[PDB]
Amino acid sequence: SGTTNTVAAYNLTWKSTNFKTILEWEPKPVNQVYTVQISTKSGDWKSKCFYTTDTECDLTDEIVKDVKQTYLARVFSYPAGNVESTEPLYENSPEFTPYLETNLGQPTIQSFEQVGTKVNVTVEDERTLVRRNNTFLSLRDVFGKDLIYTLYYWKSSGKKTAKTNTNEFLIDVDKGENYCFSVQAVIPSRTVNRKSTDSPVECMG
Amino acid sequence: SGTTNTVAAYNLTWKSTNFKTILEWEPKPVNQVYTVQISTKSGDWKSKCFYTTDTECDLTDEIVKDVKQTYLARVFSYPAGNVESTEPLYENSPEFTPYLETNLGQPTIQSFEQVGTKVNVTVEDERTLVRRNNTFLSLRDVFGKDLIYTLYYWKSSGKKTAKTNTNEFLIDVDKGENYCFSVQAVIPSRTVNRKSTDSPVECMG
Repeated sequence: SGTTNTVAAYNLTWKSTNFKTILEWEPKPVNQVYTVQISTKSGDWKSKCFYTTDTECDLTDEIVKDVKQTYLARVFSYPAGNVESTEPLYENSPEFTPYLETNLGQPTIQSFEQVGTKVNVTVEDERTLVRRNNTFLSLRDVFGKDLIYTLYYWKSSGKKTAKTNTNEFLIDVDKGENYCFSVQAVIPSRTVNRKSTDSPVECMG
Repeated sequence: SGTTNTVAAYNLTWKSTNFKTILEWEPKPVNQVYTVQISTKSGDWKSKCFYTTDTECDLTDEIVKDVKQTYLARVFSYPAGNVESTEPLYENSPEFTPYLETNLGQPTIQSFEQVGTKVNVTVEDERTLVRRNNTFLSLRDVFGKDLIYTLYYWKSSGKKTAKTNTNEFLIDVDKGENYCFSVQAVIPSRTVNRKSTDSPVECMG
């Protein structure tokens, strides 16, 4: 029931970080190919990956068209090769809302600049593939005030912390002390996937 | 006009010998796949080779269904991979009538048996994939009286010849002479592709 040649795809999973988005599924095809389509939750379907043997499909170009929209992908299975193919099989993916679901990638400290008794720590603002006219938006451009970074700092018991909705921190440091720093990205308004991992440590020295 | 991704197939050619039939075409696909269909001249189309990168398709199983029927094949081109595919392209093949067009394969002398002053030369009757109930028909079963073999014989100026609509020849031979033989297949009623090549030579010795 449902052919002799084809097997319906399963375990449809969205892999997404900083809006770069890939749909993955099973199984590695045996005498079949797949065609993946995308649509907004109740919109029309659009084919993106045609008759392929891969088990993943980069859907970044479509999902960035409106990051606050909810998308659905569907994977069809088609017989491949010299066969007697006996309404092809397909499976729909879980819903995906890029703005609320894409994972925050690990941050990077761009630099620190000690100015007298103060230290300015700047966080790298990463480019993304989300477009606005003829430019790509940075991560901070996309989230705006929704994105907050936490700076963890200490000299060598416990770490002090500071927060910001921009890409820099200006802190007061103890004289004659080399401080180490790490930053973490957080979107407090999310309910799931709220934080990134901590950035690699960078120290004054 | 006609997409940005796909190229229509061309140089569609039928390769056929003893009813084993393959359609070949150009070009080696660049970001595309092909689906080949077959039909009787004015009948309905049936897909046989699905979304493939090969540039040939074995159509023997369909054409043997009725060898005196005339068939047409059609090759479609479909975009392949992660692409923006901008009524897919296709090209029809020349007409093909298996019974009148399939090439006669090179014959083989199965054996010779000298019986006193006579020599019986037997020609191999090759199996084919043409079916009749639950058996496959031999080449002689398919053509019947339409198929005639020519025997060329000589000892070591000129060759004598004999003909038959069966698979054996019974000839008179000169005493104290080693004869060499070769056979050729011919369907005199055809207008084109009437003869096979000559079989390898076999000699008395």
